[PDB]
Amino acid sequence: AKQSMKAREVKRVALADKYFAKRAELKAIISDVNASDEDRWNAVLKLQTLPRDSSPSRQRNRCRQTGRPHGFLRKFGLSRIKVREAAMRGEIPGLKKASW
Amino acid sequence: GQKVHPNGIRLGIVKPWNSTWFANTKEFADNLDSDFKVRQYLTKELAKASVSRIVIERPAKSIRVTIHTARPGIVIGKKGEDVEKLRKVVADIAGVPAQINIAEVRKPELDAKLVADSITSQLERRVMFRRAMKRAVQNAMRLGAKGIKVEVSGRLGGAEIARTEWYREGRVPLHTLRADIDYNTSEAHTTYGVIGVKVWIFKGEI
Amino acid sequence: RSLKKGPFIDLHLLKKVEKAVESGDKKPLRTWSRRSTIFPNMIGLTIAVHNGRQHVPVFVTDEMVGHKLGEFAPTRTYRGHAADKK
Amino acid sequence: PRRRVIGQRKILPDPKFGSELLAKFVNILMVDGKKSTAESIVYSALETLAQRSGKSELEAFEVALENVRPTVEVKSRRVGGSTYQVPVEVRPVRRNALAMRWIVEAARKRGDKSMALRLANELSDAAENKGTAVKKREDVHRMAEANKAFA
Amino acid sequence: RIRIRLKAFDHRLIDQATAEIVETAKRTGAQVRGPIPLPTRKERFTVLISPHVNKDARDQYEIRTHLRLVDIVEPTEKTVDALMRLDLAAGVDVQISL
Amino acid sequence: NQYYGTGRRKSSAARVFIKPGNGKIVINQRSLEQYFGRETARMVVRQPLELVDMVEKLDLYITVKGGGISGQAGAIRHGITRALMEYDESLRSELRKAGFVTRDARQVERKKVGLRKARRRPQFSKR
Amino acid sequence: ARIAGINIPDHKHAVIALTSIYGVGKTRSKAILAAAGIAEDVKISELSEGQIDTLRDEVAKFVVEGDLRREISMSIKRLMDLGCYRGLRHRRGLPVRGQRTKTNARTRKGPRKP
RNA sequence: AAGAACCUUACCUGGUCUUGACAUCCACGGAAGUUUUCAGAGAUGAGAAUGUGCCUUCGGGAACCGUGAGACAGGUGCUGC
RNA sequence: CCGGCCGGGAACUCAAAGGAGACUGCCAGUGAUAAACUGGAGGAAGGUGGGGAUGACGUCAAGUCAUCAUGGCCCUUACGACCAGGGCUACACACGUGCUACAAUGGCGCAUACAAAGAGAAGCGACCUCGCGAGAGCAAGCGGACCUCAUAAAGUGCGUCGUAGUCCGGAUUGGAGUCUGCAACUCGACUCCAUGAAGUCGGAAUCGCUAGUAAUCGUGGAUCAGAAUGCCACGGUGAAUAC
Ligand SMILES: [Mg+2]
Ligand SMILES: [Mg+2]
Ligand SMILES: [Mg+2]
Ligand SMILES: [Mg+2]
Repeated sequence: AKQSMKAREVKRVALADKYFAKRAELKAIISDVNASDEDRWNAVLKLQTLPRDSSPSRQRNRCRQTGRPHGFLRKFGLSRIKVREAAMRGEIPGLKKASW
Repeated sequence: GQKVHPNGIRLGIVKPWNSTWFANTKEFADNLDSDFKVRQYLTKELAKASVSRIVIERPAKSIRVTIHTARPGIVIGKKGEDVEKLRKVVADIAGVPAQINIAEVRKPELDAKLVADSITSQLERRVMFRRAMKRAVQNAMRLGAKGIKVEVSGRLGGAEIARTEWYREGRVPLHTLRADIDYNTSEAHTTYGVIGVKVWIFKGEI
Repeated sequence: RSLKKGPFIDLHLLKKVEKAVESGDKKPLRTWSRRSTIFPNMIGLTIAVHNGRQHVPVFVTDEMVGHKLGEFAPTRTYRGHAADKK
Repeated sequence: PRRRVIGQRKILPDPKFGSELLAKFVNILMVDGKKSTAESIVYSALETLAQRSGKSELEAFEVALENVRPTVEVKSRRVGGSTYQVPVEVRPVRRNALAMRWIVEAARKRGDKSMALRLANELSDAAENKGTAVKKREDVHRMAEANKAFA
Repeated sequence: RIRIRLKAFDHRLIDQATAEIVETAKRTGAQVRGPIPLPTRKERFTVLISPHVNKDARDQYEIRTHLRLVDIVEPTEKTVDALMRLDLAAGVDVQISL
Repeated sequence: NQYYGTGRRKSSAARVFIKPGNGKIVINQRSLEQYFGRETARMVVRQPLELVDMVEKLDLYITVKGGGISGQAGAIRHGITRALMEYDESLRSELRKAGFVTRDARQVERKKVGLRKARRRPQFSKR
Repeated sequence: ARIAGINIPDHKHAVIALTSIYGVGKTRSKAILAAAGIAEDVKISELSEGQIDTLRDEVAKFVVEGDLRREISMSIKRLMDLGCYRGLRHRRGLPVRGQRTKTNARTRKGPRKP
């Protein structure tokens, strides 16, 4: 599904985890109730200084096969149809045709 | 365009999974896509080598990959140097440390994948599909496969409209879950566009 | 109604408006940020906000501060509608 | 049912007494799958009409609904292009059930302060043959009788 | 004292696993507290069967992860030595806990 | 010096102990009348024992879990009827003549796909 | 009874009484009546004139009715004139909070004349 | 569509790029990496410090980055008749 | 410290493995004497016990080239690529599928019961403290039959409201906030206060359901930073009728 844009996505995951999760405290510590010093405001300003793609929220969490946005399952990582496909051909352990 | 995948419905009973290993929420996805990439690498690289199916398993952060193939000589190669090189690559993809087993299918003219890839080779070399699939069926009946259904769809020899043919011999009881039936399908990329071919073989009742 | 702590402006707009104030009013500003918030010092400025097709000049008055830039640059065009009586 | 005949169901007896037809009456009351509130309505209504009828409790209820309990009912068969109605003799099992259904509807249509009060007073006047329930029975009865010829 | 808690997908496989570990503790100087079935977790999935519309057609999937608890009481040194490296039976995940 | 039975109905499982001696009945350390005994289906729980002599002869210490009011009630019911193990063959015919021995399996039906409540569908329109 | 702008219904309990004045709902009327000590179940007819004389100043403490209606009008007027988006919609008779204008939201749009 | 604020996004306006964001091949160099300045809506563009790391053919390597040449790459573009 | 809390016990719930058990097996009647049918007993279950998966050959040139794969065909200093803003959320209207109602078998207030299933480590997040509340601070426990989400709601008792556009209804708007997120203007959810519209059971027409079903009550999950009145799933109460 347009490897242009799933290339965009591998880029944005790279950048995103290269900045936040570590330097994310710029909000995570400063922006909480504590010292109410102006320096904190300076901090949020430093939070717009950064590239927008840095934030994780921007991940659309695509398929790891076709890069398909919708129908994704984060337990497996594949869109619903390749879940079905691999499921029936036997590539995913434990999955069974369900009747309870 | 309705019938369920005959492996999938049957997989609980007589068909073990092609992947046997355990994982939790964390690593399930990553070793599953790594699984994908190792499988595509092998089946693409060995496409000529006639591999029947690939069953992989991951005991204790090590991966053991059993290759089921008709022509083991070429995948092992002279003095087994090639199996070593393959093992290096799949160590790279699957994560360290790779292992590999070569298992030989004693009668390749039975199992669905090998008959399928055969007649998709005949079919991509523009033999008449008719006696491609005839040749397949009579071949599987010679060994005494208790049943077979070979079906071919697609353009069929440049005919502008698609059409479907199939030949059923002996028992092929799809609704008997217990019944052991091998199934696969392989596409042929032909000058007129893809033409797919499915094969059901019925090896035994229990 | 949003942002419990800290009114929000994007730094490039607060700096452009800072050095715009200290230099005296001259020309409208070309900002694309609908996302920012009017501040007390911004009043009297004719700064043009992006409506998606072009920039519309809006003259900032102190009566509008707590609001944001966007809603004073209406994006969707409506017109009379089809209706245009029988 | 194209053919198969089914055995009906033993319905659990009312808690206070042993009358199954009363518990059935409860079932025709309840909406919203609520047995306990509508069953409370059954009781409250029954005892608040009891002493005023002068009979003790249940036999006032049978002597009550007996008057709204139809005898012949009219359905439509063998249409001649004008779709005429035929009278037929109603089952003994359907006559009291149909009765109870009619009375419950009667209570709901006109309205009053509470259903127990409403049910009770309308039933009390059903024992007299004032009620719209008994009137409903008679109009049904007239319609059956006016078309007896067809059988 | 120490409890190895083992979980798998197919129980067919898990049986002889817990069995050969319980008896490999038996012949290593027993005093084992026995296997317990505990509950098995059902992961459940409904995926839409077609590549494009007809939402009404869905497909069900289970993942039944079966677990067992063994909880051996007295850890003789040879027992704890025999319960490591002999855990075998590929496809199950056995968790040592002390 | 004790006798037992189980019984269960709709997701609620019962356990019932009957013994000779007094005639009092208790559910979860609390009296029957103040457990569920103030809500309709008053009769259902004591009626199997009413089918024969009730008097002061038999004590019931019973406990249950799961289900709602009536589910529990029936659970207990089936509980006694299979807890009358003493004289069971002699009271067996009476019980089956009047029922109670049947479990009455009859539990909720699964919601299916595309239909909202197990049998109901989303008002089909024809065009 | 006759406190604030109006308040003159009958057969009503105390909070239900005070909800008739514009700008006092159930909870803040309950605040009033818990503030001036009046019991809840008492209809205003049978309460003595003393604690209603307290009721008048107690409800006077909160801004109600007259000035409310005006301040509302002048807020809808402040947007309406200002040029704010929600003003624009107040002005055009559509919804403001962002509701669907496709199909519903004809409570403000009014029942169709065509 | 199992979940359009940005993303998603495939559409529109405007600012930009042309072997290209994405893959292999060649030539010519640099380690990668890290921090920081200005201009700008941001893309980007001009910079400045820092780092210089694992074979030993040492003329060569591994990975990543950078410029040019084409062979190509790319298209959620049309046709489910 | 009256909570299985601690010794203690493996009996029973419960869990999940392996088995038993129901097939016209037995009795009688009917039936071509056959297949089978009817009724009985035993039995937890009776003739397909209930439910699900499983969809023959083919039809609609049905759907999908926008998951993917693919032949042709077209664009190649642009139909390719990156970015900000806008837009998919517009609105005089018409339809479809739902939620909430129009009330007293009810609303509102206090008290009081009784579930199943499921999720969880960039997570669930208790106790305690602050705030009316959405929530905030602190921090334990838990890859979980242990810890958390988690007070089930209808129900039951008592008190009130008294047929009124009402103490029904909660749409609309104003003010003040909170949470997520670089960012809630276009265009989030939730809270508090105020405001309290249409609606008195619905025309022609039309739909689902044969029992734990309909109806009604809540609970969980996927997707997901946030964003369910949708979808999938679980249990509670629980009918009428089939001549
Ligand atoms: Mg592509
Ligand atoms: Mg997202
Ligand atoms: Mg299907
Ligand atoms: Mg639907």
